[PDB]
Amino acid sequence: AERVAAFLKNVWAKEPVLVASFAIAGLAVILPTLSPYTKYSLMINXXXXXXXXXXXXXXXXXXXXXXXXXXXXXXXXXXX
Amino acid sequence: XXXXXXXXXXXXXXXXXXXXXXXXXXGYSMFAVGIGALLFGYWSMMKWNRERRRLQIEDFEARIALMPL
Repeated sequence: AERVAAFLKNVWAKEPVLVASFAIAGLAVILPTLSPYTKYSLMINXXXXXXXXXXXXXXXXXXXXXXXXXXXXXXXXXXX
Repeated sequence: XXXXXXXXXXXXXXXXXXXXXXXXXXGYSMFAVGIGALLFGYWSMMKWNRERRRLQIEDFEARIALMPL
C-alpha cells in the first residue's frame, strides 16, 4: 500500500473528523445507484394522488372499468 | 518528662501517584454500539414511514370519494 492504507491513518492522527466528512458523504452517492430498493420509493410517490381523479369518455378501451372494486388499469398492491 | 509533638508514619500518605484511569469505553467497543444504534435507528424509523403510506393514500381518498363537496 502507498496511499490506500499508508495515507488513511495520517488523517486519523491529525484532524480525525476529516475521515467522517469524506466517508459518510461518499457513501451517500454510491448507495442510491447500486442498492435494489430505490425504484420502489418512486413507485409509491407516483401512486399517491394529490389532485382529484379525472373521468375520460370510453369508446373501445382496454383495462378500464367502473369505480367499484374490480381489476382495472393497474392499482397499487406493492407491500400490503 | 516533657511532652511535645509526636511523629506518625504508618503508610506515609502515598504521595504522587496517577489516580486517573480509563473506564467503560475502550475505543473499538463504543463504535460497535454507535453504528449499531444507527443500524437499529434507520430500520425502525422507515417501518413507521411505510405504515404512514397506509394512511397517506387513504386520507387523500376522502377527497376523491367526495364529489358533492
